[PDB]
Amino acid sequence: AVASYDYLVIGGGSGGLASARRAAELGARAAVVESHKLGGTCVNVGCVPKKVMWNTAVHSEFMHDHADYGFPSCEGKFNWRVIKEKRDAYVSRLNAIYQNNLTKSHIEIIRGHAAFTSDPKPTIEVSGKKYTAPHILIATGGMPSTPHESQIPGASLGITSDGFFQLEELPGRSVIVGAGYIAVEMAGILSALGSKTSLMIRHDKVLRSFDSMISTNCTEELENAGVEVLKFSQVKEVKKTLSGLEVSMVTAVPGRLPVMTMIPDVDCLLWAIGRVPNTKDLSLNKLGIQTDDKGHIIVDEFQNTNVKGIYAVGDVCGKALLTPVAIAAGRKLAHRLFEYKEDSKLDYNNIPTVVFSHPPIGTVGLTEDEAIHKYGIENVKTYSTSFTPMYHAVTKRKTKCVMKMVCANKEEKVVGIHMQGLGCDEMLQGFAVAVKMGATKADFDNTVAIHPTSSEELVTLR
Amino acid sequence: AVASYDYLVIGGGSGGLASARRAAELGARAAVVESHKLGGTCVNVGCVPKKVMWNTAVHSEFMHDHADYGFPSCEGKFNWRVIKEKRDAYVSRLNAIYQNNLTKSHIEIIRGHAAFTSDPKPTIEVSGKKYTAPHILIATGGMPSTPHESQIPGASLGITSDGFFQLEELPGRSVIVGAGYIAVEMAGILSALGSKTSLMIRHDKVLRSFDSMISTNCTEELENAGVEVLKFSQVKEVKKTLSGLEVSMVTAVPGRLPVMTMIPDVDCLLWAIGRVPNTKDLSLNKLGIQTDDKGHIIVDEFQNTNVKGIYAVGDVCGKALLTPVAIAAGRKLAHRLFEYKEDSKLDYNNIPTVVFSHPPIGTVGLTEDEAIHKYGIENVKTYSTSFTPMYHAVTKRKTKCVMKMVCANKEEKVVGIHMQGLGCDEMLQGFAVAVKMGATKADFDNTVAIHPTSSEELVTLR
Ligand SMILES: Cc1cc2nc3c(=O)[nH]c(=O)nc-3n(C[C@H](O)[C@H](O)[C@H](O)COP(=O)(O)OP(=O)(O)OC[C@H]3O[C@@H](n4cnc5c(N)ncnc54)[C@H](O)[C@@H]3O)c2cc1C
Ligand SMILES: Cc1cc2nc3c(=O)[nH]c(=O)nc-3n(C[C@H](O)[C@H](O)[C@H](O)COP(=O)(O)OP(=O)(O)OC[C@H]3O[C@@H](n4cnc5c(N)ncnc54)[C@H](O)[C@@H]3O)c2cc1C
Repeated sequence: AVASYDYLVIGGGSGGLASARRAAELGARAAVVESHKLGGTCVNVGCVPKKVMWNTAVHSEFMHDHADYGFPSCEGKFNWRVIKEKRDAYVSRLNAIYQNNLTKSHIEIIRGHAAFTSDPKPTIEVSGKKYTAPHILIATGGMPSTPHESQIPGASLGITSDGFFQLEELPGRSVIVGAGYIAVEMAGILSALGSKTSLMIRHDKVLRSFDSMISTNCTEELENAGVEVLKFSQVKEVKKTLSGLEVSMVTAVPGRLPVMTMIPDVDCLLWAIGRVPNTKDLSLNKLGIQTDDKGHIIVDEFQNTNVKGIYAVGDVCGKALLTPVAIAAGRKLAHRLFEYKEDSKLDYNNIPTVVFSHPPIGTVGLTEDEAIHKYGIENVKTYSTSFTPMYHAVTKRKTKCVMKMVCANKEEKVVGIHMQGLGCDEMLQGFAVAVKMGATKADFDNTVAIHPTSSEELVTLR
Repeated sequence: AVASYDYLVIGGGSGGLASARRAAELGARAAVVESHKLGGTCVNVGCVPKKVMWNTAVHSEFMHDHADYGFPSCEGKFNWRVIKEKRDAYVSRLNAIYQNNLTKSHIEIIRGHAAFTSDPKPTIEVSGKKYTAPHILIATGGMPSTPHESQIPGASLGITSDGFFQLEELPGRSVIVGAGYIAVEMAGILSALGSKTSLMIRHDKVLRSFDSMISTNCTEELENAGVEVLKFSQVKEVKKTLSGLEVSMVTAVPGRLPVMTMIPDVDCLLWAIGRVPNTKDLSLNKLGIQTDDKGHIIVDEFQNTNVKGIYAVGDVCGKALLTPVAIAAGRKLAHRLFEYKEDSKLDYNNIPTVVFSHPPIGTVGLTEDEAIHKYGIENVKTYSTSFTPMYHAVTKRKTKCVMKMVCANKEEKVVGIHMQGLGCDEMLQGFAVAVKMGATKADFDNTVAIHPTSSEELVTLR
């Protein structure tokens, strides 16, 4: 037998939950399939527990300042287990909330692993039972990438961000491999909490896809905080030693000769080199659903797959791997399908990003280089500043704030904002609304400053 | 003899410095008169040292959380003198910078107290020497209000915010009188740093000119933090006692009878009841320059006084008593006068405000009640939320975040944003740019969220 629904959602993570909830508001008869824990990567091994750990790291960094601010010196060893237990409890509270959200919406929860069948009419099977709908959303997310043994023997001795959230103790010595935001965030947390930490990157700077100013500044701030940034460096092999691991590294700096270095006594080797979509076991071939060579589901601007009645959103499609993106694309899809809003879709331009470095980074819109390519060098003007936030007026430890505004054409439309500094995590959202509305430099000029803040600097550039 | 300039600025504070600097860029032959310290109230006894003290208070509040975040308990007595010395040094560094800014701009600094003369041609005298210009800006600011002895005998035994910045030790027991932002900020700082603190207010809540949600929430947060809010209470008399002061208070709660209470053993009684403009000794009458009954200089929308060639900006005019307002009005005036931009003026609508409470408050635009009066009840819709920031997921101490969006007309133009919560100090600026541009609820709807932040809540209201 086959049970029929209006909407079947494969994956109860960010995008799948949001899409199902909105569809149900519109009257859809919906079900969500989930093999593991509701909330997906973000709630269980992603955004949420990362932010708890970031808050813990931030707290610790600020307490280096406690004597400078007039208090007796707060000399203590962090106890990883204290926070791990509390973090885990918060994730459990959230799992229970998301289950209840589906129940309140009368969305059926199908527990298990879905795969498509060969029925010409798109149908899935879960635990030997079949389900069909005229609309099936694939929202299965991804997973961390790990090197192949054939390429890096011993790579399996490292962990990923998934394993980071299983750690029960602070590693004494950590080596994080990668240069993107996950690598940066993990390295910064581990180092702030007291691990002797290295960050191994293929080139000279982290975050090379971000604006050059952010890439530069973030690299400098990492080093100033005590993270050893191992530049032009790659892992060749990993071996188990009596103490932890030995990492064999090759370093090849331009203008120098290549050199092999052993890194001994590593407790935590964390691969943060990419994400792979969760599609291998879906039986996509049974319906001819199109993927790229990496396994991402191919979609159009409306989240359609190449197969009528089948859609995909979120990390499984490989574009803008963020929770709010999955959510927004999933909601827009629900209005298209169940409110018949044929133009309902997510605009993937001007999505804002925060990176929870120390201090945090915020960005929205085009890098200076992207703007130059799009508009022409003669038609781009940038404004920027660098300062030490007044928080540090009384401290011996310092962090900087850098800000860049990228403007296009005669009217100086603000096409990008890029910053790193205290408060930038909470500062960005409102500026992203302005950018999405097409604000010009004059619109920023026209807004009275709030003093004393860091944020006022973005409305007083000249 | 009389020396002639294009522009004479009386007062080297926020507005006067900014206006003189901009005028000099345009070629004006300018001079600034300053009787005390460059930077005025903000730098010396206002925004800047207040923010240092707020950062000190904030630090302390967060350290109540140190054990909850996995560290050994940071049990220490604050040392007021440590931070006072550092605060003072920062103010001195800023005094030196503002002096140098005038020197680099070739703006003459005239040290002393200016007053107008009776010369039909507007002229000032400073230390027996006369100066004239076709354009004279009055930017003399204000000072704290104190009660008259005839009304409150012993009032002179209290201090004001000026005296707060002279304190060399933490008062054991503090009573702050007032209900506006200065009173709120002082009470919150003193209490966070360990003073046994009361805040005495005439009605039931603080910040009654702010949106009702902020007034309510701010009052509750003060009480939850240990500030004793003495409602419907006024000082009748103050007397010196062997220990500190005794404050005689009358309390008259609606529905109850009036009662007299003595508050003994008060170390610091701080009057934060208002500001008075600094005009008494200017000899305004010699030129017939118009003032209100409180001594504020009357101006039009272009900062003109009633006398040709004489202008006023900033706190001396009694409207929107903020540093960025003085600065912006002063710059706009310089472009009007010296760039001949006849429409150059400051729009006093949609000026954003932060109050450095615990947690901070941000507001821009109309309160819900203001919007209802302007647009009609049928044409206003509000959206709001309340939550506990995830920072507190792991702590026993709690603070809330409240947010309100006030929308007008069919298009739901965003005419007000009001919030209190962690991060709100740095969150507001960008939203103020959006409001100034006429953002609608759809424009907020259209902006992808940044997760996990508090700020995302303002773009996900429903
Ligand atoms: C370490 C880390 C930090 C991050 N930090 C942030 C951040 O701060 N902000 C941000 O916006 N994003 C962040 N992200 C990214 C964010 O987690 C993802 O973009 C988001 O979770 C993607 O949502 P999704 O719905 O595509 O997939 P997911 O949330 O991954 O959900 C997919 C779900 O599908 C289920 N599933 C898979 N296959 C099947 C199947 N066949 N049958 C049944 N169920 C199945 C899975 O168990 C899972 O629950 C972070 C990610 C990581 C790893
Ligand atoms: C405790 C406190 C906290 C504050 N916090 C903030 C905040 O966080 N943010 C914010 O935006 N605003 C804040 N303010 C308000 C801000 O300080 C004022 O709005 C701002 O300083 C007004 O600038 P102004 O140019 O009008 O006057 P002022 O900056 O006061 O400058 C006037 C100057 O004129 C000089 N002077 C006066 N008469 C004469 C004369 N006849 N001859 C020569 N010189 C003379 C004075 O010595 C002074 O230097 C705060 C104020 C206080 C008191």
